[PDB]
Amino acid sequence: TTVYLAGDSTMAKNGGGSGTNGWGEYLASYLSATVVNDAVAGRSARSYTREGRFENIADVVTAGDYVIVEFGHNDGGSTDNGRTDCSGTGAEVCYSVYDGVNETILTFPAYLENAAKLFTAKGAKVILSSQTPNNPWETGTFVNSPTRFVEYAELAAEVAGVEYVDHWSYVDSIYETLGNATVNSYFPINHTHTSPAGAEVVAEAFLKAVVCTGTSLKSVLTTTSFEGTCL
Ligand SMILES: *[C@@H]1O[C@H](CO)[C@@H](O)[C@H](O)[C@H]1NC(C)=O
Ligand SMILES: *[C@@H]1O[C@H](CO)[C@@H](O)[C@H](O)[C@H]1NC(C)=O
Repeated sequence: TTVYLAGDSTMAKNGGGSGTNGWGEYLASYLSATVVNDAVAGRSARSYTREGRFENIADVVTAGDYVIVEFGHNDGGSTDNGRTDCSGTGAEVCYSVYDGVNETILTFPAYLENAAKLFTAKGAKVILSSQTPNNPWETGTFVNSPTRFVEYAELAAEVAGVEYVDHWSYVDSIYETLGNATVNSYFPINHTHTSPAGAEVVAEAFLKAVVCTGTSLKSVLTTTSFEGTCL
């Protein structure tokens, strides 16, 4: 069995550079399944789609494999940076001339739904996961400030008939517990990329979420002992 990962610098091997790492690098150790980390720094649901990266996974996935999809950090606005999705949750389309093409730009849920349907057709088990939080201790006071993309991932899961993991909430829960000095130490570059220790915390919070939510992936866990509490 193989688990394919789609995401951005918070998930990717080597993170955002300069010493950081992504959470997808801290899963293999706890799964009986091979992990293929196809996350890439800087990508949004739109640009990951446009770059053919969901299609790349689709073309190698085998029946019974899993695909975990987690975007949002790069999906918001600000002229066309090649990443911003069209606003909304449905069938809205936005047109933009980007890299010499009049591009048809979809909403964040449509991109996720379309990828999910593609993987389901190939026999894969798709897990849509809400984005991780930017450092919630940046101000010295804990702030839980979900982006619109958190619930949009849940919406997408429901429309596509696939599983949802609220990775956001499990990360912010353990960050609240770990506290100000510890969590600030996980963000040496900007408030998004994580140090290796933070990437591991973030991965362990995904695994906690799987145990607590009863996600299908629990079947390939080799332990259920992860820090934090069920939410
Ligand atoms: C882009 O394509 C759409 C859909 O056909 C069309 O309305 C729009 O005018 C085109 N835009 C540009 C700037 O060519
Ligand atoms: C929070 O942690 C940062 C980094 O160690 C520290 O510089 C700041 O003073 C701490 N904030 C307070 C409110 O303790």
